[PDB]
Amino acid sequence: SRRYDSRTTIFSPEGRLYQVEYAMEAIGHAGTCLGILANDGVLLAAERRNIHKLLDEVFFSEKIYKLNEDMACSVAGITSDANVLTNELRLIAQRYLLQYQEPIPCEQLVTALCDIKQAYTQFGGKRPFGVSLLYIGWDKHYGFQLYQSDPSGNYGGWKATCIGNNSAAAVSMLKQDYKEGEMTLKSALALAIKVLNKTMDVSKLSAEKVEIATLTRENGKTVIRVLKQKEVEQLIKKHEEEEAKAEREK
Amino acid sequence: YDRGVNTFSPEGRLFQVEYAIEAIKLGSTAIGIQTSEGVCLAVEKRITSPLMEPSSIEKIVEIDAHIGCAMSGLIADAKTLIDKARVETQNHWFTYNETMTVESVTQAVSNLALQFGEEDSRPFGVALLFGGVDEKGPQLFHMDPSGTFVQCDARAIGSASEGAQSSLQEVYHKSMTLKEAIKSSLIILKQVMEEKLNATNIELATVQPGQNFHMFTKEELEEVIKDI
Amino acid sequence: ERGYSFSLTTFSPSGKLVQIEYALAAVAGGAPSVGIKAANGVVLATEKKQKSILYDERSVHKVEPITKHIGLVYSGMGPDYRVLVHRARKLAQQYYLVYQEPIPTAQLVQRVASVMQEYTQSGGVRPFGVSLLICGWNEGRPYLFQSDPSGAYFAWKATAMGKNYVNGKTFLEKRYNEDLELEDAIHTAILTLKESFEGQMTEDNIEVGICNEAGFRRLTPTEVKDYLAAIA
Amino acid sequence: ARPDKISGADINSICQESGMLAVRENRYIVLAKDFEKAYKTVIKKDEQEHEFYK
Amino acid sequence: PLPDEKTKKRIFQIHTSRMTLADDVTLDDLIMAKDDLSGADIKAICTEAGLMALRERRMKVTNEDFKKSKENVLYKKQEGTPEGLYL
Amino acid sequence: SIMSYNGGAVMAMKGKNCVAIAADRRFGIQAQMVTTDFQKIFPMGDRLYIGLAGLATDVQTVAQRLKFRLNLYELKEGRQIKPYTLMSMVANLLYEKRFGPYYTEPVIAGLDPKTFKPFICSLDLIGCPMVTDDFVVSGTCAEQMYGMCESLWEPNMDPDHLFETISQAMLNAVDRDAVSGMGVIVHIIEKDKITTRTLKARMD
Amino acid sequence: SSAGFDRHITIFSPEGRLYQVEYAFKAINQGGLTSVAVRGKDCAVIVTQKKVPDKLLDSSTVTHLFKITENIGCVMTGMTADSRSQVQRARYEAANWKYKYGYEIPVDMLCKRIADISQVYTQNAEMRPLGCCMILIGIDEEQGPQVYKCDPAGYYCGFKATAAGVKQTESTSFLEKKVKKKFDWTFEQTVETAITCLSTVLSIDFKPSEIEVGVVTVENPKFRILTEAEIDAHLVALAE
Amino acid sequence: TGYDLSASTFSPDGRVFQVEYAMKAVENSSTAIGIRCKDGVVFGVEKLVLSKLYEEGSNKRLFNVDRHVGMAVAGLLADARSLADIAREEASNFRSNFGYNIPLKHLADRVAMYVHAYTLYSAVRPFGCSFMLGSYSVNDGAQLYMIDPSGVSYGYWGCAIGKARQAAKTEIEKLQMKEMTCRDIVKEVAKIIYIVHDEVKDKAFELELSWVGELTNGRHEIVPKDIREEAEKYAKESLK
Amino acid sequence: NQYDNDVTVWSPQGRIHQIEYAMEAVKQGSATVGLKSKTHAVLVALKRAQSELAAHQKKILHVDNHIGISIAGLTADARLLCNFMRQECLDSRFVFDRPLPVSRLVSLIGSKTQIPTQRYGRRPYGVGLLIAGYDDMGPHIFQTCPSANYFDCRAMSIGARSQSARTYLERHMSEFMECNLNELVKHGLRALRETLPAEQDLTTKNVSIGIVGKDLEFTIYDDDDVSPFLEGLEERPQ
Amino acid sequence: SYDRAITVFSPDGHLFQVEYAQEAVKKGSTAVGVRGRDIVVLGVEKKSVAKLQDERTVRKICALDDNVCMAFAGLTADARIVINRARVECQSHRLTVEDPVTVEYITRYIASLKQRYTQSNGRRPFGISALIVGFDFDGTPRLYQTDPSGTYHAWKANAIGRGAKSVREFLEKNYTDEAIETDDLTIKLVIKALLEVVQSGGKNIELAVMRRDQSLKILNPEEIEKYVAEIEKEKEENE
Repeated sequence: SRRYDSRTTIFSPEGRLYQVEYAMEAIGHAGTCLGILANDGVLLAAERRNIHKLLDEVFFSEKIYKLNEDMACSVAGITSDANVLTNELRLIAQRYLLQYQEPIPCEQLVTALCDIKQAYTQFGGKRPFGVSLLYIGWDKHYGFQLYQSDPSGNYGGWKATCIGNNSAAAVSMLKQDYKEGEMTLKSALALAIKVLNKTMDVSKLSAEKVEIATLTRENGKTVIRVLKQKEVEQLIKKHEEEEAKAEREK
Repeated sequence: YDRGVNTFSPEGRLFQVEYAIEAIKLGSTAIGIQTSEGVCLAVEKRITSPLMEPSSIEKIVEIDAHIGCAMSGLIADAKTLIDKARVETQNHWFTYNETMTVESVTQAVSNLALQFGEEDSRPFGVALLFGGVDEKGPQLFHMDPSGTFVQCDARAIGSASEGAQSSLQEVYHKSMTLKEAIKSSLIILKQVMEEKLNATNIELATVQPGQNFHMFTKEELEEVIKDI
Repeated sequence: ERGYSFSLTTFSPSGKLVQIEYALAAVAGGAPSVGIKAANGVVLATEKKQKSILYDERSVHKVEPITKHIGLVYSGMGPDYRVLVHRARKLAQQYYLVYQEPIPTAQLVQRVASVMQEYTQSGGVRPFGVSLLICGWNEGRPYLFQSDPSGAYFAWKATAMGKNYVNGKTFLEKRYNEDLELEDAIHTAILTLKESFEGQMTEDNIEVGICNEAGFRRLTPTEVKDYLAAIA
Repeated sequence: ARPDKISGADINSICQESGMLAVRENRYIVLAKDFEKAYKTVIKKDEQEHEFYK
Repeated sequence: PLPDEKTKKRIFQIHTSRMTLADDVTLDDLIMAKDDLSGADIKAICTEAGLMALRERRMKVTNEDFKKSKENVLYKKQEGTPEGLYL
Repeated sequence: SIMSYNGGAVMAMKGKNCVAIAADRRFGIQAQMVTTDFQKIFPMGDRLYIGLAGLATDVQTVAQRLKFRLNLYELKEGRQIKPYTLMSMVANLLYEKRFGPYYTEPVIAGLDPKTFKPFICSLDLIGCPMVTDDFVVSGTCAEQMYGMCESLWEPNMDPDHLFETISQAMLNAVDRDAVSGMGVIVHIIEKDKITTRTLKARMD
Repeated sequence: SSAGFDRHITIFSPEGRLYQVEYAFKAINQGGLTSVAVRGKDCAVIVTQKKVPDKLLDSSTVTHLFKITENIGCVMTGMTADSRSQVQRARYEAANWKYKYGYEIPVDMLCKRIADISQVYTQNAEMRPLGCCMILIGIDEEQGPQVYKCDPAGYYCGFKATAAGVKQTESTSFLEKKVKKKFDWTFEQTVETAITCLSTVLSIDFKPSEIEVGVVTVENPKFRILTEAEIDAHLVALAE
Repeated sequence: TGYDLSASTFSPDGRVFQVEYAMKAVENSSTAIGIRCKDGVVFGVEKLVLSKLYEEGSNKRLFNVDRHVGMAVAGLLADARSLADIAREEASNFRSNFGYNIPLKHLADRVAMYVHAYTLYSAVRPFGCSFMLGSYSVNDGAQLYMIDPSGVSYGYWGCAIGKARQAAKTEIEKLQMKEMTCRDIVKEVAKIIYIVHDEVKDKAFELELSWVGELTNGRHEIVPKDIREEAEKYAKESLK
Repeated sequence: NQYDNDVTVWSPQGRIHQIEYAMEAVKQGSATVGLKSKTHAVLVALKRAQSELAAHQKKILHVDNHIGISIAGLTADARLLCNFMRQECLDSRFVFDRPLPVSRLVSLIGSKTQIPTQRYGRRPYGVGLLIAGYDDMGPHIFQTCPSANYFDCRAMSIGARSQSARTYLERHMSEFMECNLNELVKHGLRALRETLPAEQDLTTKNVSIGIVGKDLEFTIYDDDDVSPFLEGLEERPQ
Repeated sequence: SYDRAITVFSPDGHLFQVEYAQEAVKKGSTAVGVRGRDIVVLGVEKKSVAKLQDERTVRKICALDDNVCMAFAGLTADARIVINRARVECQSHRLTVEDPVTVEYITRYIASLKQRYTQSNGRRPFGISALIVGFDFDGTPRLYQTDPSGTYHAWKANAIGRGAKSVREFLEKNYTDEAIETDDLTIKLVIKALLEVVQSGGKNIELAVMRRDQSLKILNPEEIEKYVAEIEKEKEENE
């Protein structure tokens, strides 16, 4: 009865949590997401996993989940586990809107999630969550924000971020392409399409394979703008023009 | 081979209780002595570094007014038994309007010395020394993780237990007085400690019918050590 | 029963869910099936070979309706199929009690996917060995969805599960196309089920259901025998 | 048809065993019971609680 | 234990005491740029440093190429950056 | 009466292609007003509203619960809600507390977001739905508004005659009741634009 | 194949199997019983046998013919304890069908119920999968008699003439050789095939005190176990 | 290895080893037999006295479940007393609820489903007890049922449970159930209970006899072993 | 030895090992001897101590106005079945307003200690009860076991090397019936003096004697009311 | 639910998960802290910051009440629940007895909670050590540390985390009673003690104080550079 137990909770005799490392190794597969340093805007990036010619494209969002008027998130890893986490998280945000008649700030939304993932890591004999997802949004106090999730439940706020294993090179590219407060959303989108060009291995950045969701603060709309391919393609040709121009130095 | 947490030995007894007994051996030492006048008691704080403040460490907490205590081994396991044993003494006093006798306290703890399991986790890793004066006189007691509770006239515990008992039957008789026993403990302590005996290492605790209370203050111990 | 309740599905050293991979192999050991969406409704085709001439085909049905406009077939094992069939049966009716409205298939696959993903993690079960195809005609555009033992959900134009799904997949890569009619989906569906069948296909072998936009109608062996006559 | 279901295979020379049960006869022209009995012994199959999905 | 800024600087400067690349090597910006990783690969990036410059047959540094060639090893350690928060 | 604790009323009159919902906002305790800026009409999505009347606690609380489940429903599916679905939502939300009831009588008025088909309905406190074609009323005063809207309602109404019809019916209806008053707000919504006007009412 | 504990509890192998159910498919074979069901035109016949290894054991208790309701009979194979424990759940769910839905249960739905409970025995990992094999008969409105079989894998299942147990791998091969022809099915044709299909298997041609025949027939639709005398009438009626 | 430990795991040859180990745990216990006559049920248990051990009448393996039903347990003893308390409680439920005395068939089902119910989980172990059930009612007749640790309950005219099991049920076919009165059947039991278990294994022994039927008028009780003392009067004269 | 794990697992020989290991926990306790006459019941125990200065751990504990039990083995479980013992005494003393006979008390000990010998994760009780009391039909001396098999004896003994006590008792069981208390007790603790090595006493500070009678409520004597019983015994032979 | 004893006694007497799970304390960020006679000073080091990204969300010195400061080591994820539970506990103490929370009470709360969090069924023990510093009512400053065993233990100064033997060995050369006769000697004493700590480039040194009546003041990187200036100039005076 106990000799069939798999012991998902215990420390392992070298120093570290044995299970959370193998949790993070699954986030290291199948995911690519990032966000950019942006004033008067904030953007998300998405990589199509299934780019086959046989899908329907009728969902109108493949990796972006709209969970309030003002916020969104980006699934990485095992997708339907995040389809538990967005039901839970959306219900947390909406019950805070019930209890206070006021929109939920993003920080306590993040901790209100990470106490649950942490609650499965602490006790249970239970398979942990395997989703490390991002956060964008507006709030009354701090303007614009970005956040980061872990299966351990430790969260950090970024200004440019890393999902997943292929995005560590995107972190080197973002520190090598660093700035302080320039958006000018064509600069941020040109940098983002640049990062998805040079990081993702498929050449020339086909217009189907990428996806960009932006958020512009408008009073009192706070538009979560998910843009279509017709304004992706001329952005791609803009970046290819910039590569053809910048290569002329040599 | 992690087997049943509640499984008997081939000898055999409880595996995890037998493993729990060995956890007393690495804890700090203590000395109890029953006197006809009262109960004296001794322990060592085991200062780890001059970083630490020495007087915040508790090895004696006093359960009621009239029932002393001494803990050992893992202290954080002991604190739970302390705080609940106090509740059992108060519940005795508020059903009964009389002082709970020193004996029934250790039944009221040792009846839950063994509650581990899965339904209905681990046994406790402490070896307590209870003192006190009820109407039956000054009693000195001793309980283990197994719950096997017995009276002991002059009990040692811990790492020093073998040499302290072994050296301690030589220097004990039936008509010991108090101030004889108090300086009769610190000889054994300064034999068994590794740091130099001074005002910060040990603490005494006495409880009497006519010397009470008479708890535990500093600068008494300065006079106590300098009588060596 | 005991409160053992530990998840026997854990992570690998590589990071792969092992029981979900093995459950997908148990999907690959199942019967073939294909389903095609085409421009007015969605046609689901399955492939049911009785192991003997003693058997009765009138008893067990594979195309199983969920509402009067929603069908549902599988590719996997039947005893794990019927449980979440009944779970979808009860599950649509709370939506019909609360909102008083015919439930969208998009909402069905969200909720059934929540049941299945939530079931991959709970106390001491294996996951289901079933990969579903869920069709239906809601709000004017007929839908076709596929779930899986990982709890995921896809939105295919015209897919196939079971045996030889790379064969029927490449066959439905070219021969399936932009837009057809309802009868024209049946031809290529019976053809791609005729990719990996035995030497004869009768009214007892295949069993084909459709969704009109006016409502569901599971087809009879009269027309199932008439269309495959006319080899595909 | 029927012996093809139980074939192992157990392919080439069990067909010769089907002929080596004709020498078991006792009959001039091999009876139907001779063939069927040859293939049914090897190899056995145990069904069906699982593969019934077909 | 894993080396610190004092050990890594004493690792590379002593390893290069016999042979440097184009001399001129300063260890202040080497340990400051990449944070962090063992002194193993610091010789590897310097192995390819004079190796890529060997296309010029002895000595030269291309600012656009050097930081691009450094990107390969920089991302190599920046793919597995988190653990954690190993802590 | 128990409904007469705060007073108040909601009228919604279907026109030709536009729908007008009006209510009062006086807020008080059985004889004594407190404020005038109280709100009994709530936005639910775009080009749709709900009126609420009765005991003010169930107005605010039922409004917040309906806004709760409504935001969860438009965040489950991308479409806006159809008004029949809203009616059965309010009917279930009232019927969950069957035995200890909420003391309110909601009025759902809004255009279908698919077309420009107007729609009005009103619900009992137990949760009985009712679809009409002319008008629904809900409040302490009801016989007054049935006295007006059965003599000023025409079938095919341009927004001018709809606005003036609901204006005369609300003013002359409320000025005969005692416990209500203190202003009349009129939401006239059409396919193009939502329009809110507050009339010039008696302050007594 | 094997990986981990898949040879012990009901979790998946790497090849897609699960071994506990395919051990349960030969948990029947300890019983030592051939049981054949034949659906006629207006009737259906169960045939079984018994083994009486002692003269002190009874003939009145070892009958596997268990009656579920007054229109539904059944017979059991596999091990005895799982078989009888299946029976009270069959009777109990039939009675709850009578209390809840008010009309007599069809023989179709009871096998879906038993198959789903046997699935819940299979699905959860810490409960034994009940290695018995369930066989039903019964009468329905305008559908004639019916025969169904429920294996301990959780599927309801029912055909024209079916038999599972020990010797039945060849008995199904005889019933394929006997069913597909131009012969109709009268009553004594079905009974006279129900014996001879089993007598081809065992090759004994024995006394009428061994086979138990339960039958149902739409003249009087109640399930009925034959008396030994008319069993002897059939058994010498087949001997030309 | 690994297939014998838990109870809920099938073995690859297709049987359950914890049940099979439970069957031969009763095999080490002493012989206790039973038999019915045309109007009563006679029990007999041989009991073991080595030197001193217990006062006469300790831990009697003959129990008394209802007014008209008794046990005759053999195997491990504590779980047999647990089954005595549970069968006691079940007779209390039927007696309280339906107003008339419990038939032996329902009692055999409701006990045997519990003995089966502890062979499906690794929460518990399978029982290690087997017991007789004798009874008599004028509208019922004498029935004698036999429950094994596996959960199989069926009906004997006569049975035997113990070490000397086969040798103690060899001779029962010499006796005749149909004609004999149970007053003969008392000494007709005690002759072979004295004959079986020869005294080289254990030096001494002691006999219990319990007897329910028409002569006791439905009530089950122990016969007064001193009264008529028919056992050893025949048994010392039965050696030659 | 992988089937020595838990109480659930049967052996391939048919002997559940956890019960055998708990019997080993019974044998490790000290000796105690209970023996009855027709008119009285006497149970005598032998204490042991941890050291010289620690007092001897007692065995015989008072339970009811006529029921008394000895003990060997574990102590905390003896307090557990002790508290259950008191509670089932004063339950029927509270309800029926009569004292309980012993022979229906011990079935609650068997059905009490049964369930922790079957279900998973439950140890048996290391226990050594020698129950003694009056019902209306005289005295009774029972014993228990962790396998919950209770024996109505005329005399038993359990504990360390208690078999020598038995082989004393069998050659006097024909004479342990008629005699009254004063020689019955010393007939008791002669078995205790055979449970010891023959070179140390047999002191006064260790032996405890409990008696239950008709005109004599259940009483425990401790070294000093024992001192009138230990006077006048025979010397141990050479 | 979840009935399994995770943490059991080893045969050599140790608990594993208690006396093993302090390795997660050993492989986290370091944090030191001294107490002045008037103003306390604690600070985290080895921050390992990305140095181009945000910093207020990685802030790991926080408050329960304004009376009480936090500092901890180990993995921060398990520390978050201990902090929030400690806050919910120390608010109901304000709902009771009207004095503010004494620091010894809240350390008995984290210590008792963490003990019964080791003791119970199916629960991995916490892998954090933590410090709890606060100048109480009646103006007296003191400090305590925690333990995954749950043994609160009053120090005069701190070393927890990576190389606690290094800094804890270093502060014996600190404890001259001149330090701290001035508060600027206390703060520059902490930073000069963190010189022997990890890299100490003026970036990963985050210090915070509490002036015995004030709310805790997170100091900007303004006077940390000036304390490195007078510390390095003092080392210029050291020869």
